Amino acid sequence: NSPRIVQSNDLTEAAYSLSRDQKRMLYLFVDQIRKSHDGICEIHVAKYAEIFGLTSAEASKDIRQALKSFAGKEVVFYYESFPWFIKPAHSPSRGLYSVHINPYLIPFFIGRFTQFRLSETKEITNPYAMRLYESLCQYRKPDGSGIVSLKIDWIIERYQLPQSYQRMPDFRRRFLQVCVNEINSRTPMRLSYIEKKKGRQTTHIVFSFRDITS
DNA sequence: CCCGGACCTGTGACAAATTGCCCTCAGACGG
DNA sequence: GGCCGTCTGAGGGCAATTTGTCACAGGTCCG
Ligand SMILES: Cn1cc(NC(=O)c2cc(NC(=O)CNC(=N)N)cn2C)cc1C(=O)NCCC(=N)N
Ligand SMILES: [Mg+2]
Ligand SMILES: [Mg+2]
Ligand SMILES: [Mg+2]
Ligand SMILES: [Mg+2]
Ligand SMILES: [Mg+2]
Repeated sequence: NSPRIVQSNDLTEAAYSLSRDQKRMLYLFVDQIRKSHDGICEIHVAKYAEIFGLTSAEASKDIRQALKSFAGKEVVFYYESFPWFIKPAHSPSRGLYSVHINPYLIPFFIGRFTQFRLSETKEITNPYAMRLYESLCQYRKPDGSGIVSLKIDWIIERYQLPQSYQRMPDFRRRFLQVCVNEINSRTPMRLSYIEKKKGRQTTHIVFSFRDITS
């Protein structure tokens, strides 16, 4: 069926802040690179629109604004920091974009690895829920189930959650609860969780999941 | 004992940003 | 050959929802 994205666990666990539309482009770049050094990639408006069910106009809007917002963004591997792009994007032909990814990032893309089909994620809206759905895939078994314990401090550092989510009731209300409900509504995964406490503080969240093909 | 204080939880308000939509008009191409 | 009819996509916008922030109500234990 649809394209199988694979990526090193190091990218899954990196520190960065990207919007939904930017994460969408990033999945296709990883796809192009892996099918091969170069680092020069390309995107056609009319193809983006068909994959994610957008019109050409709104696709054009999404590519263009995503693209100018990469400037100044950095990626951290735990630590080491890199820029995503080393030259501005540019369009040689109408309906075509050309981009220059940092060639030092190549080895981090292809390595202890993570994998999922693109149709699983293309309806998620909140970028933090994409981050969470990836980090769960890293632990999945062939049959489609898994269980993992993530530390709350590590979630805040790695997903670069905004500062007010250090108050636990806001963390619950605006990130944890909402994102477990997108995954349950928009992917083929069925997800549950429970809180681990130490004294008054909640320190970890323990996730279990299965696949709805069983 | 009960105080003020340092922790924790949940909800009500308001501000800022993102969503899918809508309209204009010229570029690229072929009949 | 060259104009025009169509398919694209590069611009300009919108209101309704969602995300980020902080005040206040209401629980416990410490000294
Ligand atoms: C379905 N839908 C989702 C939204 N909004 C969102 O999904 C949305 C809004 C935001 N906002 C933010 O990031 C907030 N950030 C911030 N205040 N600092 C993030 N997302 C993912 C709006 C509507 C919608 O249908 N709007 C159009 C309604 C209409 N005018 N007919
Ligand atoms: Mg959009
Ligand atoms: Mg009293
Ligand atoms: Mg008093
Ligand atoms: Mg009351
Ligand atoms: Mg009180």
